[PDB]
Amino acid sequence: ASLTEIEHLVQSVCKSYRETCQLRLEDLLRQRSNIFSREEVTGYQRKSMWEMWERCAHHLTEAIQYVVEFAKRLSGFMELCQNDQIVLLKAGAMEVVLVRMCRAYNADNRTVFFEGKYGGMELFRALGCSELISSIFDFSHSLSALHFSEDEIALYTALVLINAHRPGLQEKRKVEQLQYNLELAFHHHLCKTHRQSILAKLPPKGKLRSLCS
Ligand SMILES: CC(=O)N1CCN(C(=O)N2CC[C@](c3ccc(C(OCc4c(F)cccc4C#N)(C(F)(F)F)C(F)(F)F)cc3)(S(=O)(=O)c3ccc(F)cc3)C2)CC1
Repeated sequence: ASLTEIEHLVQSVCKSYRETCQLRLEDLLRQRSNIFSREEVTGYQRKSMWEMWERCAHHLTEAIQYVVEFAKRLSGFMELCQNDQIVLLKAGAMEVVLVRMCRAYNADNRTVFFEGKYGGMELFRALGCSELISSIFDFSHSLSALHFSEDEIALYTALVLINAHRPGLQEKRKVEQLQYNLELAFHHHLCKTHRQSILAKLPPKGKLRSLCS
């Protein structure tokens, strides 16, 4: 890939992300000061685990629709066979949503944007998944403490999705060429913005895979 083709791949991935980012960053950042009161937190804690599961599963389904649209707008992804497109989305959609979450996470007070306001992990107590919730918050904190930008989320999530190691891929080598190109685009963008120093602080390769499995 040429240095011009890579700059075009960066722009192409960031364009797809911009069209499918679901929530405006500026609205998430403005709402940081709008925090749930103790009464509102208690209201969530009193809900049944079934009600919390219905709300969260609904928000998760909606977030996954935007990730599918992000994938459909990557010309590289659309050149893959139907089997591989399904395999990559089924294995990676949830991991992409997990990376996207860091933009809605406030590392100053350990809160996340949820249904209109920011709240801590105790908001999700009725689910009875405190170890899972803790892990999600820790993963978000590790990216949020790096001030992970919109273009870094765009390039990183494209890499999360285009993974040649996913079981069931019919054209592994085609996926790998697209993955290698996306890694070059990611590193190139980090150099132009003097952000290469985040590479050594980024979560290890399969941390998302183990968290989501
Ligand atoms: C584009 C953007 O700016 N976004 C920020 C706002 N959005 C967002 O945070 N989410 C969309 C749906 C949000 C969501 C929904 C459900 C889940 C749950 O775990 C899914 C899961 C596993 F089952 C296993 C391993 C990892 C994960 C993950 N991720 C599920 F079981 F209910 F499905 C849960 F157990 F954690 F609840 C996880 C996040 S959410 O806002 O409701 C929310 C819920 C919990 C939480 F700790 C934080 C938030 C995650 C959407 C993305």
